[PDB]
Amino acid sequence: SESDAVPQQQQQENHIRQHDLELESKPEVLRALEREATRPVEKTVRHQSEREREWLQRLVDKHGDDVAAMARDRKLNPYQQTASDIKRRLKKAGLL
Amino acid sequence: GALKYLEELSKKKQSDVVRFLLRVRCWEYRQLNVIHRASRPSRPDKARRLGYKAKQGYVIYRVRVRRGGRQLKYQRSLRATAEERVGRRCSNLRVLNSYWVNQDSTYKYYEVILVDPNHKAIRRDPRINWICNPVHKHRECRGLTSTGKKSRGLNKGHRFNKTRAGRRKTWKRHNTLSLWRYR
Amino acid sequence: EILEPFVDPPRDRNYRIEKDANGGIRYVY
Amino acid sequence: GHKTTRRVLKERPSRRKGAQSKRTQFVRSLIREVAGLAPYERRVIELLRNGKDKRARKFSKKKLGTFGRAKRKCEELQRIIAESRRAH
Amino acid sequence: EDPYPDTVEWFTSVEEKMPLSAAPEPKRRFIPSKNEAKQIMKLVRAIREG
Amino acid sequence: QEFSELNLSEKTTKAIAEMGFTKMTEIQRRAIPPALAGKDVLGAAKTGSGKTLAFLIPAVEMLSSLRFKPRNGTGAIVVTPTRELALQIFGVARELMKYHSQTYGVVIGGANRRAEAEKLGKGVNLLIATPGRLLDHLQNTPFVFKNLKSLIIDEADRILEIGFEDEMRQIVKILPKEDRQTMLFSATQTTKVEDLARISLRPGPLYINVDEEKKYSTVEGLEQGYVVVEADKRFLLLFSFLKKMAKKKIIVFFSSCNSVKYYSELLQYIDLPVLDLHGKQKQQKRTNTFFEFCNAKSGTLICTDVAARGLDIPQVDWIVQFDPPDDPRDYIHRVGRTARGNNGKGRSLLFLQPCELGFLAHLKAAKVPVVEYDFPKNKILNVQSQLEKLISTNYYLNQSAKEGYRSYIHAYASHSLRSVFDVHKLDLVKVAKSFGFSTPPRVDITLPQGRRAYGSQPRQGGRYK
Amino acid sequence: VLEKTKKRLTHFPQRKYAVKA
Amino acid sequence: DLASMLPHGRKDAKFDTKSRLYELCELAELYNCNNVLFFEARKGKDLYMWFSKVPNGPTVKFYAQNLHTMEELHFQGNCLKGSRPILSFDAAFEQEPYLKVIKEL
RNA sequence: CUAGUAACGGCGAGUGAAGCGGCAACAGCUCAAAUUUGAAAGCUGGCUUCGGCCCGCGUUGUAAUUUGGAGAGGAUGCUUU
Repeated sequence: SESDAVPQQQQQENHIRQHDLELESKPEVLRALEREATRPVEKTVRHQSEREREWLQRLVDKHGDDVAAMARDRKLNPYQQTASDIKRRLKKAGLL
Repeated sequence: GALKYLEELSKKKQSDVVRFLLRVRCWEYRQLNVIHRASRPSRPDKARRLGYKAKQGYVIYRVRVRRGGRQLKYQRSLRATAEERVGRRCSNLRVLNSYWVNQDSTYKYYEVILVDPNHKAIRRDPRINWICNPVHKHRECRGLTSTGKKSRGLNKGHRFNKTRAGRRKTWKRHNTLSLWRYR
Repeated sequence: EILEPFVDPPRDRNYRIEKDANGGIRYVY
Repeated sequence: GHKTTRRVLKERPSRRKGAQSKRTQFVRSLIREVAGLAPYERRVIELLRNGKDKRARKFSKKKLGTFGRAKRKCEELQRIIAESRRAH
Repeated sequence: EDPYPDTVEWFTSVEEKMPLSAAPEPKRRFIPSKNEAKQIMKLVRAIREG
Repeated sequence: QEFSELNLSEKTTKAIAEMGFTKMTEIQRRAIPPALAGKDVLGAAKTGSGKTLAFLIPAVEMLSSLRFKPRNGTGAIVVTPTRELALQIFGVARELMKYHSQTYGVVIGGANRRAEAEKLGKGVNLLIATPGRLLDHLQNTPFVFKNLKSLIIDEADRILEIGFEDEMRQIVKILPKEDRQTMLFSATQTTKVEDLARISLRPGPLYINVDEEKKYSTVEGLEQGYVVVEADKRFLLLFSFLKKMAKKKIIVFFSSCNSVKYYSELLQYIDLPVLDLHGKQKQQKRTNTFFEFCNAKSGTLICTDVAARGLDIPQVDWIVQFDPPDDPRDYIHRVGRTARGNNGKGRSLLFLQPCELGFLAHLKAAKVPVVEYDFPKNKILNVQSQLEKLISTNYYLNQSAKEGYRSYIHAYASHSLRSVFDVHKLDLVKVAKSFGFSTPPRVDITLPQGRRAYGSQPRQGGRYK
Repeated sequence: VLEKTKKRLTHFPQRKYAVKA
Repeated sequence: DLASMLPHGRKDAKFDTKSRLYELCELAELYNCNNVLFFEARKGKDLYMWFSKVPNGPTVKFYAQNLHTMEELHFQGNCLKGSRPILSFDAAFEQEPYLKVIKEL
């Protein structure tokens, strides 16, 4: 039952995926196409550059794991990168 | 943002500054030839909004056309006659657009933008190299310029029924007898 | 001459105002 | 007609074509000082200063061609007189 | 009449105390140049490759 | 009772626990269960007694039970007289709704009109509004409000005091009256408040008073200090004040949360440790920071007026009012008691500019003693050049400077005393100099019938949308 | 091609898909 | 034809339908006229005639149909341009109160 | 197909469309108006040992971003080469 008369709640199952879609007695060609679509894919992960690793290393070496201090630093953070963004780059790098 | 100031200045053509400048330049153009080359556009705001760039391959030409009539009325504008005479003068270039610069009691003055289709700067650059294609040879002769599109009535709506998709094309389609195989 | 202590002090027509047939604000020029 | 439930749509940015830009109004007012006045605008300016406001609107219709254009043109030129006596 | 009247400065006599644009400034006006670092790294690849 | 003892949803119950609130006060205990049951309730509670949480809990439970979405409409609407109370309600609703999928938002005067219209079009399910901006959005901005299930009026007596009696009458007319629960609060009941309660409520409501009648009043010996300082040297006098009046207890009241958060982060680069208290921080951090300041022997606390008027202020040496107060009557009677109270000798000081000399005449008409302070101009730590260099170099403090400067004029513009604190009198260049700007940022300062058209008559009929 | 066109084709190219009967 | 009838009449050009109807009063004040005869057309086919005293007086809106102008060669009659006519009214004009207002206009 | 319909012609000889609908085929985009201003980042030549050397065009504006059922800028967290 709907307290609010909206037709969209009948059909329901602000950000969505953009580059793909999340999905859930028959001919052989269709079965072969189903296996090719659901075959597991190599990840091809993206690494960071060498100069990016030294910039993150010098940042941890002076400030430990206090991301708020590295955001306020200027010599070691010439672009005013936000503490939330630096913490994301640290987690990708391996050092917290 | 100097070009927004220039756009508003060209709105007031009868003001003291613009009428003084248009007076002393009308005399200067009459001392020169009927068709001659301008090093720079005299109205840089207007040329830039019509598609001019300071690149090698873009040229500006100035032209006079005698105003008046032939009581018969010519179906193309004086801007169209200005474009065709410049294109005949510069046969290797392509006419992109043209704009009004000055007006006398005997002559109307226009400045034409031309693009060289064989210059390497034009050919390597997209968003201009459509003019290098051979379908754009002499656009001013066939009415493909801005003044040509106005004269041929190529506008949407119920007020341009006879002139959308060509006047002679629409007349011909309405005057052929279509006979099918099973009548 | 601030009357109440911490509040604000209190604060050419070309027509005449008359009454219309439905009892509205008729303007006479 | 048919009973279909209505919904409200997003405000169209093309419907905002009615210009409210503060920068463009700045540029128009600054250019008006620089450029000056047309010959017919001087006639309207003189007639408004002398008090012949009726003659000004008749003359400006005959130069522009519409009551809406004549009304606006006398209104911009009226505010030029107001701001000129304030600067002077 | 006065055929060449002087200009009455009705608009420019009042000095504007604020910028016209209320748009924010980007980070790039406050930080070192991103274009500069890209041209430098292009040169680093060339010296490294010889 | 306790919030866990009250039967609520798992997301709201765990959100209150994250705030650290366990006990339940007077206005929360006997206004929330009648609101959840459905009955409409009006109350008379002092602000800062927890009544903000009293109308938010039934609002969130209604939205969550009916499973609201951004395509549905506005849900709950909260009406609030001034800007700085609306950001506190938005601040506490952000913490209360962090585990739900519904949307919350604020529409206030002096902000971006086009950005608010875009927020309203996308769909905000809990709207906190100033009456002036709400009327303009309901008349002009296209957004869904047909699914309105609750209307809350906050500080009703302050709304009629500002002069929004006409707008609140038009707000009730536009909003759907059927099957919605209305819940209005006002500390003092007048005839206009009863008139507002009559046109907004549906027959007979339940009426609550928690307010105390016995209030301590002023005498002719309650000294209030003032200092006259130019607009370009207001912060420099404050910074010179705090850096030598350290190893003492100092509280400074501000006008906006952005003004608090800018000066809190500014004072970390010019080397002056100051505790802060604003609405962008979490509620657990806010009460912890006040607990540290209450138990401290010396330090500096920075907060707003409307955060301070709900909190219990300890014995301190100085109370500083850097910006104009929201309620000047409640300012003098309360912080006069707060400085002069207890065995400690506390002194209350208010910053004045030369254009606000009308407050002294208001001060003398009320017959409350004044104390002027001399302020020698030699003893000034001229850190203007260091502050100006650092603002133009650091981007985050540049943003905090514009947001504080923008919120300072807007709170100045919404002030009740038009005559004393006039916005068209103070030099905008000098105010931005104190904030750390060479040139003032662009702020709009604004955000009887005569000579009708000839022969025009009033409108008789037509369908206008 | 323009580099604004190249960015759009890099991140949103024409995909391979089928529709069941 | 009707303007040639009226020596005290001044002809006026196309009026903007996007304007307001009381701007006719500001218009007639400009030409110093206390009567407005407004020809309003709809859809390029229909005609509506308005009669009004300009500052404050009454205003009547008619729908005009069955138009036959002077240039039609079946009339055989002619008169002086600007002569003072004899106005022939009907007895119904003096009985109905709304027809009494129309008669004075 | 609409349709010899509307509409216009001494409302003669006559002239004469379009919207909707059913199909064929479908695909969307590029500029000017904004300062990269913490770095004309853009391009024509012609000398080359083919990697990079100079001569210039151009700030009266060449690259990147944006093109009004949009967009920018910050923040934010996933997702793409």
